[PDB]
Amino acid sequence: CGVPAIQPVLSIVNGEEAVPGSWPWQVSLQDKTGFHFCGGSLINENWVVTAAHCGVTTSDVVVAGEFDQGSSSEKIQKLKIAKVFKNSKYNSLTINNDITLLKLSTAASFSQTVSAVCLPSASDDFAAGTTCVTTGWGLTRYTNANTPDRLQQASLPLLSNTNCKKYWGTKIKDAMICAGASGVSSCMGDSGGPLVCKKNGAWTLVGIVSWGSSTCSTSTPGVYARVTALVNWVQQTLAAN
Amino acid sequence: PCCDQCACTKSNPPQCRCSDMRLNSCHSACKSCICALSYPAQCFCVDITDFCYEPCKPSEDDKE
Repeated sequence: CGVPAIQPVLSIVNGEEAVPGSWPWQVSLQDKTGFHFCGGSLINENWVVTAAHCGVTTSDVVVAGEFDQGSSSEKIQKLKIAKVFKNSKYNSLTINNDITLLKLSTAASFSQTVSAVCLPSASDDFAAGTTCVTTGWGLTRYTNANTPDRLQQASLPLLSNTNCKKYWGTKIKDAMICAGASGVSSCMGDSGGPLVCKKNGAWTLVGIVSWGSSTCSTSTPGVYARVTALVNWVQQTLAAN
Repeated sequence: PCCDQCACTKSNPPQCRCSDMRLNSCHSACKSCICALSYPAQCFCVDITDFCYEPCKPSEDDKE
């Protein structure tokens, strides 16, 4: 896991386009009308992790292997969702434990553009200040009426919760990790996608895009579901299913 | 500006946030607005004003 066949090159608001296919676990969650409303990450051939607040149902579709949502030349896999596992301890008023698992009705075919991000162990430590990356098809500018066709990426630093509470205070829970406030911001349509840090050569899912500035201000951090605090539930869900 | 649904912490003045969720953005009066970055965004006011605001849904208890 976590080693893209097409290597990402790093030089969402004030991000940049991804090298096409360089983030092969990134999936697009699209409704009946083909409308992208959220992102997600492949954790293996049959399971996607995403945000609980995205509200995914079996009427929605997991689209894998996309780069340009306005191009019709990419071999994309349009995968039905067999079951939705929204974390029962997701508190919608607090946006805490903001995670949902999607069990695919049929398996994704892994390829150079479709593969899995690594999951961390509940005890890995991702130090405040590590440079990590987040990706998505969310807005590139807060007032935009449509989302970019091409997958975007941004490098950004993690924040200790304590420093993050200076921005957001008691809204910050332990099942949250903060990142950014450094000239970039995730934005509408990025929810559900990955925040990844590169552990021992492999990219490892450290956060799930969760919430932030109503205006995607680049001077206040984004908040992510802290994968470290929820990966045991993830592994036990898969074990039982 | 209104709020159907506040909740308050152990002070008096009780620190009452409004819990109401609005799609896309918060009403004009809110001074700090967060959103779950789905599309459409799911947006909340984290302000501390009140004491709870005006209810939004009309009153319905005068005719009889």
